[PDB]
Amino acid sequence: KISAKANPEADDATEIAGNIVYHAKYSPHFSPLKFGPEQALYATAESLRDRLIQLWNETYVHFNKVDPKQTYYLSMEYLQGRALTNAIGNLNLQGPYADALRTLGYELEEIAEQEKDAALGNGGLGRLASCFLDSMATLNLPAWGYGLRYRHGLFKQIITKKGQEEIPEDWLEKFSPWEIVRHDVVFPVRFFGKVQVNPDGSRKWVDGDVVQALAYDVPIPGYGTKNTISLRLWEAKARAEDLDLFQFNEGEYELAAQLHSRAQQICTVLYPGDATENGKLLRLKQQFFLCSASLQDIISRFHERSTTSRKWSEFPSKVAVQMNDTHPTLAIPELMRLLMDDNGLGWDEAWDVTSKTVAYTNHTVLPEALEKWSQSLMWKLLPRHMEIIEEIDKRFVQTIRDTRVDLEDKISSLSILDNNPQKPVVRMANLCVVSSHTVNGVAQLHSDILKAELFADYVSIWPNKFQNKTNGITPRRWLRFCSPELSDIITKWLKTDKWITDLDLLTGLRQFADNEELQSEWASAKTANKKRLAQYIERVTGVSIDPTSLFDIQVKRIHEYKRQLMNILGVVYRFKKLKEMKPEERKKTVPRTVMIGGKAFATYTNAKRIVKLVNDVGDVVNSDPEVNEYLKVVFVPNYNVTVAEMLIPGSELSQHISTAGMEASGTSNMKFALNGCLIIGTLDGANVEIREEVGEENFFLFGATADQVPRLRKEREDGLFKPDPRFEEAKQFVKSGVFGSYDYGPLLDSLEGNTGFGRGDYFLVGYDFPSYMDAQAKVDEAYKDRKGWLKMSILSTAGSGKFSSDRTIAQYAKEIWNIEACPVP
Amino acid sequence: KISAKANPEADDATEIAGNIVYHAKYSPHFSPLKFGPEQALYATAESLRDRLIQLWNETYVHFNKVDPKQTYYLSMEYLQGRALTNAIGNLNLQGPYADALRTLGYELEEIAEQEKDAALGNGGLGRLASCFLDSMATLNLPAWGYGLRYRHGLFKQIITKKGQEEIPEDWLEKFSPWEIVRHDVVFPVRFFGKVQVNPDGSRKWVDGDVVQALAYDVPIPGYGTKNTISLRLWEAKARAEDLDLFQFNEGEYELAAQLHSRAQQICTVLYPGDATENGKLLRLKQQFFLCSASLQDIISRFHERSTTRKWSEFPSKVAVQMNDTHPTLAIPELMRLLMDDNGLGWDEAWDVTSKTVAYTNHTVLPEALEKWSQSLMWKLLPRHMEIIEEIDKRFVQTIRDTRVDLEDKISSLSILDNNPQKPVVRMANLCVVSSHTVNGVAQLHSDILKAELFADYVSIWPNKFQNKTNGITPRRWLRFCSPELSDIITKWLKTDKWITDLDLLTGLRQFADNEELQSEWASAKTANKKRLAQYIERVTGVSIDPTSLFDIQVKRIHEYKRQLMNILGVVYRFKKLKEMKPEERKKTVPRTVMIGGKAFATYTNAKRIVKLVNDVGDVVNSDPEVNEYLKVVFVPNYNVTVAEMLIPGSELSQHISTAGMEASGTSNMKFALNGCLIIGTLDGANVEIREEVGEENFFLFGATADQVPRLRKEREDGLFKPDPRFEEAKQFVKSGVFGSYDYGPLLDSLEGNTGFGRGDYFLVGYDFPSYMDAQAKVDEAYKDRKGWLKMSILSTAGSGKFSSDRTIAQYAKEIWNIEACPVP
Ligand SMILES: *Cc1c(COP(=O)(O)O)cnc(C)c1O
Ligand SMILES: *Cc1c(COP(=O)(O)O)cnc(C)c1O
Repeated sequence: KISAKANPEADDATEIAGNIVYHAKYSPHFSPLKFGPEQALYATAESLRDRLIQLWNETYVHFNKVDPKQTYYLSMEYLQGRALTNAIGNLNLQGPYADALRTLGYELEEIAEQEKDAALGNGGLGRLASCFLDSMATLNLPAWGYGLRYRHGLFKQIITKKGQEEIPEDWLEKFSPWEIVRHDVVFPVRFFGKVQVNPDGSRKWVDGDVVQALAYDVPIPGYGTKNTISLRLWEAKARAEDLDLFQFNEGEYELAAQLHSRAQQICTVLYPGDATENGKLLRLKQQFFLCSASLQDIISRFHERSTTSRKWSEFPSKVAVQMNDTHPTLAIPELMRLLMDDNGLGWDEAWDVTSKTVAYTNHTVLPEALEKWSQSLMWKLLPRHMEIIEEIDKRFVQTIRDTRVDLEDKISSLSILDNNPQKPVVRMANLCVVSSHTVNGVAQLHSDILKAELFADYVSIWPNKFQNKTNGITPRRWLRFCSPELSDIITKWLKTDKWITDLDLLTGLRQFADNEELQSEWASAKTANKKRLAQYIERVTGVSIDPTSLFDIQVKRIHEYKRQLMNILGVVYRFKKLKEMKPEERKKTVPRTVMIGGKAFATYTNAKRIVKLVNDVGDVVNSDPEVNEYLKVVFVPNYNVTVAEMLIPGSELSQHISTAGMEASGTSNMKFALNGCLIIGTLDGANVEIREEVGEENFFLFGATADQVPRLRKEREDGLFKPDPRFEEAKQFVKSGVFGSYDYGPLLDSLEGNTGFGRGDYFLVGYDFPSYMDAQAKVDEAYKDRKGWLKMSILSTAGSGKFSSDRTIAQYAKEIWNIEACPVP
Repeated sequence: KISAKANPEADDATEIAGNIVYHAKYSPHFSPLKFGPEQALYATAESLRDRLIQLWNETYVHFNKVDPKQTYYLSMEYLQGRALTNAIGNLNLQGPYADALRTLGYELEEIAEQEKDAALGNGGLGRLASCFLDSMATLNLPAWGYGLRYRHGLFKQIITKKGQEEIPEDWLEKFSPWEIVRHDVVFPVRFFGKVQVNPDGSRKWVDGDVVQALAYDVPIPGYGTKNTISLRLWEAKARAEDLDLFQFNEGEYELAAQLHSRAQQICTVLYPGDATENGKLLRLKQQFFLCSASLQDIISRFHERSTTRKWSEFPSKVAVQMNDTHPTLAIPELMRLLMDDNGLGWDEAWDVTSKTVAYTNHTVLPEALEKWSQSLMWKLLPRHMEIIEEIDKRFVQTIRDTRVDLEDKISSLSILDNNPQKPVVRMANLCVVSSHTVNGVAQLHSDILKAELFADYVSIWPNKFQNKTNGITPRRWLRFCSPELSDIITKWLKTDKWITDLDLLTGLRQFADNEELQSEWASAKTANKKRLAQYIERVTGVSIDPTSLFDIQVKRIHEYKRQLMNILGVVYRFKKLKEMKPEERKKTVPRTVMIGGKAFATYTNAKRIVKLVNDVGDVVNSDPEVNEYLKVVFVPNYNVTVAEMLIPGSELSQHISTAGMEASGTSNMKFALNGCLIIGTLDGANVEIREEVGEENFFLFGATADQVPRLRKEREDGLFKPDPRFEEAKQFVKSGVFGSYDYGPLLDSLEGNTGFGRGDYFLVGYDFPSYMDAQAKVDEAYKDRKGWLKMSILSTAGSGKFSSDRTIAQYAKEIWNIEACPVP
């Protein structure tokens, strides 16, 4: 009944419904007869894209005219998630789009579930970049992100009898309705080759392989603003002419298409396995490709904004480049190359530009994690860059000899090049610190450790280089849009919706935390979210969960330091206790549904064993009629932004239980706190700040602290460790065969012995187990006291304002980038 | 200045311009600032696509409701060309689109030149399929074409100083604005594997590789009708899940992506080189992929039209036409789908298959008919080999039961050739045995099929063999490529109804001596020649004189096509001009010779011939003594667009293949339709063209087909007496006048009396004197302007028979038994 009527500016239900039908008919991607939920998704996304194109174009023109200083964020990951709800929400068209879809015979949630997550990232590094983009838009800042257009993500996780299996993501196998290809925005990127030296001393990288970098824009709308910025993604392509017809017609198909193959490899997956030389080279190719394409584009834009060609001295006053971790380190020597070789600048001029343009964000505690590459591999793949890095290092060392002779003895550790006789490498973090005008960590304690310990000598050389910028999360995706009913309650009680862009207003809830009407609304909202989560879990796992039970969630990368193993051993203990109780005693317990999710790196044997263990435990627990009214255990598969958007709103307790000292941050922790989920956790990462903000009384702390961990490991080494019998009992119960034929002995050996690699319980699972189980008992007692629990939940949201990514990005803008709002009129 | 305003039904200049600006903004594929001619092309194409989607949808719905018998044309090639002018033309929106683009600051010609030809074919076989689609639409017939969505065509031809170089086509490297992907229309296609025998006795093809066939529609609009049919093209794809992450993460990238690689190979190029086993297998994969995907889709559509269906209805509702033997596997594939997937018994399945499928043959030489190793067929398509063996077993039994007189010919009539050295499957035999109808493509060709090639099959099935003379669409090939000439025709016939009733062109005959018509005719040709001269200068750098006789030869470069004869005649003409006193040169007819065509990359002498033409041109065109009287240009990258530029400006075209070697000749028909006279042998479509236009309006020369064997024997026996002009031309090439390239090796092909690659098998020497004498007749005729213009008018006037509308009407009535289904 609704006829096709194009209206790219559609802003009421009738206009929008017409525009959707228009796209279904005139932007077809399927046979015309059926308009199923899939077709409806694409046509709805296309209708929204019309609004986004108008705004993206206006923002591009405005920034071009104003010629502001502009930030470019380089990241190897973006966890964009699904775009639909966010687009609708930022445009403030929820009502009109819901009504439009209803007139076409669909509920918006049916359609939203058809959208595949954009598989452009893996973990928190990527989700940080994605929150930052939302905040850049909303704060009206002239800032873009650049990334790679990965076709297959990291992997889609499936759970079989074997445990985790890894399959390629398929988000682009039909098409993405959000992106906009820019066929005119193509830049050449070279690999391998050699350096031509001209008679005048100029140098030019030549030969090797050349791939084409093709731009795709993903519009990022801001909340309550026209400003719509870009995540510009690069696809690596060979040219049609790079196919060798002679070889193809000789039947040598692989040889014929070898450049196409090498191009496709770049954007196949995130973090391609690098145990082999081929894989190391591919990782470096991906990093270089991102850096080179992006910087070429940035330079082109700098010039196109000229009104006269413009002075290079203006460049660092008009461009900021932020490196998210060390992955984009090659931006340093690449910008040098582009300035000196392609644009003729002398070294000193080029260095002044580069050093004032680039800043570095570090995310880590362990020096062992910081990227290093073989000098031989770098010479092979990127010879001109190795020449430039050698000169950076030569000049840096000379600075020490000229100005800081007291540090002469530390040249070997401070240099970018490690000339170890066996394994010479380039220390990428050293290159970043030496070259960047600013270095920042991602939480106060993390940033303090970077200054005091990891990079102390560099701090001595450059006393103002190092900063802190505490991470944050966007309260659009992570509260307003994922939990709209709770959001409406917040708005009602605060008497304003301005908290959506001024998150510290949430503190206005504190005065009402004992208000029984608010507690009742809060409980009702959580209940509706729990019911939705239970529906989701049943659909994706087949397990029916009881929404009156305590929902206890641990979702993050599977790793020994994250201690999913501790959680599951506690579950095994709780199960064994329940089995041993008489029914009268079981009725005294707090019923609980334990949900654990996350991905294991495919070659990480114990992480895969842990996924297998969680599933095997669940299979037994969930099917035992004697305890399954009190305990169920589910492994939630394929954790990604969409899964997070389902879990977080329905969560009551979340676990952030990593060995103390091993986490720099913890943005998921923030998301949970913001949504009224209480935390059981170690004094570690973002838990420190969350506990400070929400109050110690509204958090369940346990475990060794960071400063104790070395003593405790030494006590274990010295034979002084006294394991709690409940821990031994849990381990032995896993080893008893109760969970089936799989032998968990090898996994649990990691907890045995007193010393040795892969042994001796390095992550203190045994040591922390008793205080962990005691904190879980406190959780149970707290959960029985409903009024008390709801007060804690309200106070958790109420104290969450500091964690806004708007606060984070405003700080980067003022203190690092020196950019300011540029609102599109 | 002009505001974006969507209107998918735009039919006036203002509405159209708004819609173009709307697509430029809201269907972007580039940065938004610049609206250059490329961006304008895509936005204009998208505007037209809106009109085409409406009509394609209406046609699909109407055919679904009516449930007519529907034809499906299977072809390994389609030469679609550029779509823009044809779309505008068939929608009758020329004025409104021209005006709309002008308001946006462009002439339609600037935009039309930005469009890349759809590189979906190579030669006449493919252009025939494409003309047929246009006629199917225009005649309101329920008929589709299926094909492969080739990414890189055959090759784009580049001319360097070294001669031809071959590079992949790039028409899809950005995107094609015409096509419509159908992500729901995906069928699995298997390769390799084995035949499972089920407990009940049924059989199932299992294991091996499975690729996904994804459909894209290319709407084909009809002239003066809403009817808009499809060219449905298949892309071979692997699934994301077919990438092996373990291998990829181990750095074994080729292994990890091997299924993706094998899928991509299917649609990389036309006619992938097959000197190796790999290449033979890839050719068979392509053919099977086309057949299997298309048949699965056809069967799906047959069922979807059910209102409540019986398999007995299938041959009453489906016709499948095989364009050459490339789609031969449609026969055993339909059998497999019917018997295995749908449970039919052999006899029922065979009745359906044999009544559904018909075969069009295009070949003179039996050596050209496709044969495949039995071993390769078993390896790639084991279930199909089981089926082919049973077809053959039953056929041979029919001979033994009903035609005992042919028992001694079973070895040559069987589909399987069990020659102990090289056992093969004879695909043409499988096609003739299985198809209810077989046709050739010209009367003489069809007569030869019946009398010689397939005489015994004709004896077995006296009504199976037919003729359907080829044709060309007078939309693309007259109305749209030559609008000014078309307006003259309309004026003089007092109607434009000839555009769909081409025999009305005979009404020009009465005016062929008319001084006013001759004047308008000459003016139109002159304007086309000036446009061609502009084009030639742009693409070759050579300035040509539009007052000279434009002499064109464009087709595949091959020894049997005799470009070598043409260029030797040019060399001779050049030498004579150089030797003449200026007073004698002023008595000659100035001529510009244009030669174009592609050489298969491994075909050494064909590449040498391209090199020769360019080398001769380099010398002739820069010689100030003679270049006012003769130039010779190699026109690069011959394709539909090049034909659209050359044909309208042509005055003489050469169709000079050794007699007996051409079945047809559709380009010949295009030239005749545009008033271009032919110098040619009595061969292929020249025979019919000469009949229709009159012998006095055609320049015939050369041996006839029946003489060729005698002439080759005379050469073998040492009795050949070469004309001194031929020897003089050859020696001049060998003299080094055309530079450092040694043409000795090429010309050795013309030397000796016997042996493969020697002895002038294609009779270049023998036919040279009559060819040169015919060229002298051309010159004398060209000096008599009134006489020439009369011939030109009579050529167009007699061209009606060559309409593809006539051809397709005949297939529809005599083979397919389908009829008009006009969309209201
Ligand atoms: C927020 C989020 C993260 C954050 O990572 P952690 O470091 O685990 O706190 C990771 N993945 C997803 C899908 C997220 O939404
Ligand atoms: C018409 C046409 C042909 C026809 O081929 P013949 O050479 O006459 O067999 C081939 N190529 C193109 C581009 C055509 O337009």
